[PDB]
Amino acid sequence: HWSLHDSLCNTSYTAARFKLWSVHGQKRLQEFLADMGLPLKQVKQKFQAMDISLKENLREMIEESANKFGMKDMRVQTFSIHFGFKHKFLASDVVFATMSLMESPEKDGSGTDHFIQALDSLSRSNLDKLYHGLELAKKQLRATQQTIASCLCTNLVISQGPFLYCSLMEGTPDVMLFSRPASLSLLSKHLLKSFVCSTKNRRCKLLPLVMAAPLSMEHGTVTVVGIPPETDSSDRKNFFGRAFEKAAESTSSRMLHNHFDLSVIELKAEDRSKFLDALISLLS
Amino acid sequence: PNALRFHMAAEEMEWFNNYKRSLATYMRSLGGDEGLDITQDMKPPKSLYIEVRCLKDYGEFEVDDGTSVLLKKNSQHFLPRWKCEQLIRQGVLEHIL
Amino acid sequence: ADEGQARKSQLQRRFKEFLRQYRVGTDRTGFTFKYRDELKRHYNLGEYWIEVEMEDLASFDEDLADYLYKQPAEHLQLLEEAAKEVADEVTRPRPSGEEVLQDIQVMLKSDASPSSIRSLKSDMMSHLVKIPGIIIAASAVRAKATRISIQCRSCRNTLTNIAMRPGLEGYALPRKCCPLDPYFIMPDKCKCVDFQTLKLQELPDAVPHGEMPRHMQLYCDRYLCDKVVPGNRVTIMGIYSIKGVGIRSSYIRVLGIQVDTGAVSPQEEEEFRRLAALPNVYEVISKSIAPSIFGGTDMKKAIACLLFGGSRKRLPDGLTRRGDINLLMLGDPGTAKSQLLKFVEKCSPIGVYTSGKGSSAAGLTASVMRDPSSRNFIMEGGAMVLADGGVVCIDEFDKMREDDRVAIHEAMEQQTISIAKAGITTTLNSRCSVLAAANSVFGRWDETKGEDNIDFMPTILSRFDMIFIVKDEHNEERDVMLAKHVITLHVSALTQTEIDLAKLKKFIAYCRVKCGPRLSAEAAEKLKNRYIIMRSGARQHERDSDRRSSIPITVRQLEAIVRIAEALSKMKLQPFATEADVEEALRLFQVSTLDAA
Amino acid sequence: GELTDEDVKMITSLSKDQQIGEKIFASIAPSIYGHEDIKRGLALALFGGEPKNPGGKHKVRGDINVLLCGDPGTAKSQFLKYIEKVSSRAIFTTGQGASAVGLTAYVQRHPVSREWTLEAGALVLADRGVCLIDEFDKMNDQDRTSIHEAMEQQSISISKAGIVTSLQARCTVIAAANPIGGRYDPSLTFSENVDLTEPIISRFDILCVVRDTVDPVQDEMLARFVVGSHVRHHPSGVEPLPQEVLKKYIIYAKERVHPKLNQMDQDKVAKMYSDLRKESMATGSIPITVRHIESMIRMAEAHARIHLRDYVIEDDVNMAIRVMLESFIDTQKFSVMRSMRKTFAR
Ligand SMILES: Nc1ncnc2c1ncn2[C@@H]1O[C@H](COP(=O)(O)OP(=O)(O)NP(=O)(O)O)[C@@H](O)[C@H]1O
Ligand SMILES: Nc1ncnc2c1ncn2[C@@H]1O[C@H](COP(=O)(O)OP(=O)(O)NP(=O)(O)O)[C@@H](O)[C@H]1O
Ligand SMILES: [Mg+2]
Ligand SMILES: [Mg+2]
Ligand SMILES: [Zn+2]
Repeated sequence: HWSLHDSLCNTSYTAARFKLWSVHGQKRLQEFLADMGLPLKQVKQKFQAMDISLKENLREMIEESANKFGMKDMRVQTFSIHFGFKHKFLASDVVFATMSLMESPEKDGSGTDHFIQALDSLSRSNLDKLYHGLELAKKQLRATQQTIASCLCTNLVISQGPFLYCSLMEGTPDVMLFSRPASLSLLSKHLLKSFVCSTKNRRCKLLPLVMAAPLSMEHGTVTVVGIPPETDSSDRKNFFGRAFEKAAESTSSRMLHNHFDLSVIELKAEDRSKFLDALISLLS
Repeated sequence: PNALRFHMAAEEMEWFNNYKRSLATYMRSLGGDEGLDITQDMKPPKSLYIEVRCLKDYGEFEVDDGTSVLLKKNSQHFLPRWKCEQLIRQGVLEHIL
Repeated sequence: ADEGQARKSQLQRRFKEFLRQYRVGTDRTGFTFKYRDELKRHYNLGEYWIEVEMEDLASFDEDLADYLYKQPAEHLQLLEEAAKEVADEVTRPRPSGEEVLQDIQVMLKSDASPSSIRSLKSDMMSHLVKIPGIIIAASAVRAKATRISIQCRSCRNTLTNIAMRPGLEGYALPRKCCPLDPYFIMPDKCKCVDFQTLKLQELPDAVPHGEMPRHMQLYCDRYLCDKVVPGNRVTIMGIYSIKGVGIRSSYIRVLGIQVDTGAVSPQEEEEFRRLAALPNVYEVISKSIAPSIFGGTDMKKAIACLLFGGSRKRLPDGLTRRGDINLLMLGDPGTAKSQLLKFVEKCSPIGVYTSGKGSSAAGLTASVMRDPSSRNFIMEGGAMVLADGGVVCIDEFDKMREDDRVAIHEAMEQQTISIAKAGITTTLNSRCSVLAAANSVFGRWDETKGEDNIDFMPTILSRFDMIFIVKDEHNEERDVMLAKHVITLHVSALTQTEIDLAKLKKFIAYCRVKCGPRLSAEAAEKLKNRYIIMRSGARQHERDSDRRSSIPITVRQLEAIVRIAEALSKMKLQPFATEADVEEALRLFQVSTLDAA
Repeated sequence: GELTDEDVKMITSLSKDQQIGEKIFASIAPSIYGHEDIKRGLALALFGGEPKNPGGKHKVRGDINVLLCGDPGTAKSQFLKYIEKVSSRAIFTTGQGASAVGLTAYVQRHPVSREWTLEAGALVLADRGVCLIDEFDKMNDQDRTSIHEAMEQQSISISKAGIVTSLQARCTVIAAANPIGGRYDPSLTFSENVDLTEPIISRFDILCVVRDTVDPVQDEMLARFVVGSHVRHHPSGVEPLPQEVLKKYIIYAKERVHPKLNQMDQDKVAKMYSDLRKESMATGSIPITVRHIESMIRMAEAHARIHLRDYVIEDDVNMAIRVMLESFIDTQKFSVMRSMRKTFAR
């Protein structure tokens, strides 16, 4: 649903692999396209309007070149739906569209209105809403990537010893979009992947990450989330629930537990220092 | 609604109330016991049940005997068509799908 | 050859099936036939055209779209023939007088990305291309033959229905049935069509540094004629082809035109009716004007009234009254004057921006010059002619020469331009608003010197409906607020990722064409009683002073207030102006011109 | 650009040096002794801030303009010639030798097409380059007022002989002038000594004043340096760069780095600006306007670009404020400067 070049820039995995927040990374990307033999004019055109001779054999070209470059995992097993003359979608396009409709940042009335639009879009009689949701998703992905670049270049990610710590700040690019737990958690996951692929320091490449973001400055509140260590074969089990609870109680923190996942909580801003000290000393 | 009664004259209210009394008398006499409310079934019927979405915060709505539902905004219900029909016309509910 | 004829026939069948079978919708609601219905409705209205979309055809059958991309000249005529034969079975039988079948023009459209003129490698000869740009020249209409008949001079033999190729190429007659040039054309049997030519300019942002902009030649045919004028920004779709020993020229044959910027849809009218209905529309519009610039709410309100304008009138004894409004801003440097002009030029439906230092009398109104062809003298339109019906922004207004500011005195009041030169005498129209910006004589306003800050003569100061004096002020609270506003405006260039400019543009055009107010009787009575007081005060100030003032009060000011009252009424789509509107009109004029006087 | 891998490698490696600012500044017009402030100002103007258009409807310029004024025999004319040599797309012109029409753009009967046509003047032909002016005091006033649009709106708009159009004017202007009566008087402010109107003065980002001095040790050092220069060039602070290395450095920095202003302290700048503007009202040496804030943003981005950094940081904002206030104090009368300097302690 957009150009080949946009997909390569905005996919989390390739963006991390080629380091495309740095200008040298763009040169590496051009070397990749040159190996495939795709003209740059074709790559900048929309996928629907590309030359049919290239479209028919694209997946083999990309997998072969990716394998040579050391990207061993470019294919996935999935499903797709087709109806009418020209409506076709992969199973993931529906997910990003629905998710974007539901977690939309604009205060267009109460949050239930966003939920209502997300639910309605899952029926075939309401197809125009699906096409609207895709446009919201495109903006969401772009905002995520420029945020990650700003975070790394400004050097906000800091080691505290047993964990990596990072925090966003008001007015900087697109912070409103990351106020909710869903978008915030997914952003933080992409950030950790980018950091571990970037750094050479072995002691940095096996750590969990704790991220904090502004919730309400008029309430003096911040949202806090913790991620398990990043490895390919990890069981996805994480321990930050009981860690946050024990640290908060030992600190007597002013905090609230609200979301259904136990890894995300709300904190008063003034308590964050002693709460972090308690976490550092507890994880030891 | 009171917002709309503000435009009528006093004698116009007299006329309107007389008309309601007489019309209600006619419907009650049509047949059987307590007649037929011909001000309903404005469109030809397709199904027994419909799904409705609430547009406004509204009070309690009685479905049968003591059973009732609360019309809070963006709550959604599945109900028989003949009970919802007037509330849809006045603009409280929306017929989805 | 028979193989070629067979191939033509087969392709024509495939195009026909596309037109008469394609559908949109779902079984959960119902299906409609997109192109059949359009052919029926357009034919019954006497249109004879349709607009096919490449995305649809590509979905129905990829091969047809491929052929029509690589070989457009060869295949588009098969599509036109197919459209004709479908129209017949979709409408037949027709009433008396309608029994003869007409010819259909097929236009093309697509959603794909453009390319700049500089991107045209000569590998693209005869391929279909999509290009953006600006129209910089446009011919008058001519007649072009499609089919003809000819007759012999010496022995009167004939040949008939001789087909002529489209585009900019010619034809040659036979020499057999006699002299060497034996045949002549019969003009009474020429089936002719309208045709026109244009020139396109490459976009300012696409051309690199250190190069010229490229430019291109365009051909235009039948229903596409007089669809555009120079200066417009448009997107073009067409065929690209050719027209020292080896040089040949080249041009583009247009197949579709899209103006990047039409009649308002019913839905759009409902939204404009809602905007006119809701009660605080004046403040909403005021906030939409130049939203980045801090402060200056009164100045933004006056600009709104300028964009909507008063109403034109023709009186019973045949004289006219101008309706539209002139505005002047005068004062200190660094106060955002040039920014407001730069915005109004984009917000107005028609607008032009020029500098007073870089313009001449013959360039502002009109000019006379010899034709580069032939030997005759021809007329040319200046800025005030191109902006007829819109707004003219004159920047650096105090830096024109005296003899050049004299040249616009007719245009600003009588809204027409009278010319008598070179043996030609005519009158041209210029129905436009003037918006101007200037400094004090002393660079910034000097309150110790009073009236000497101004040196425009009274015969031009009296032709503005409103005059504003802008002074810089050093209050700490405003300075802190403004500083924070400026800094966050710069910072939010990345973070950014009430009525919009596009929406407001369409709304303004709609209100101007549909609504024309008049005063209520009591409103006129109130305004009359106010004007006497105003004249008396001005007279007493001049009598008390040793010096006559530069800003007079005359009947032009009485008319000025009426025009503003009509504009205020127009924003709400109300047929009559009222005392509330006259109160606001008097307030606006009270601030500006009486602070200047 | 056609830089090798070795070129970008050496360029990027040089940025590691904590004292790179001293190396770049000390490498401008190397044979001129003294005059630190002039070299610093010209460096910032040579690299430049970045243009932007927030929300699409509100464009603002990137370029940094400079003006020099002061006593005769102080190397003012020499600096412009150096800038002409080191930069690319440079133009040089003098006073009475230029006309309004020659500065902006002109119309002519075309030699072979036999129609009216429009052609580029100096400010259009320079485009994304440097436009150097000399003897700026001695232009005809009707010629000097032609550059007002190009210096701020960065376009040239013309309406003549049936033509109606506009042209790009995206250049940096540098100018040199003389004080009234041939010598600067510290008993008078800048405005009293220069004779230029407020709409001109407010369009220059950096303003400098150069004066004669009479210290014997400084005379001896200057004279010894000049004599040394003469014996050095016979036909036959930190150490500066070779001029070709500096040329490679500038062309890399302007094409491959684009500084982002992701955050800065609004309260600090706002307080300082309000206080500064209040004092400017008191002395009247120069009037201070909204343009000054936007100018500091440009200078901050320029300093960020010299260090080859993608994001502006606290050090850059402090550098911009220092340059702004140091150039402002010189505008005042000699007796007032002490009190003003103590007022704006930084
Ligand atoms: N209220 C404001 N909000 C935003 N920017 C402002 C404001 N006032 C002044 N500016 C800035 O002032 C600068 C000059 O703008 P400009 O439109 O030329 O003002 P001006 O009054 O026309 N100056 P001048 O041409 O010398 O008379 C621009 O960089 C603007 O951003
Ligand atoms: N500090 C210095 N170092 C080296 N040469 C110098 C210095 N000061 C003056 N000169 C020389 O003095 C001569 C005049 O230089 P110039 O740039 O024209 O000074 P100026 O102040 O601009 N003169 P003017 O144009 O009349 O105001 C040149 O040969 C310079 O090289
Ligand atoms: Mg201006
Ligand atoms: Mg000199
Ligand atoms: Zn013959």
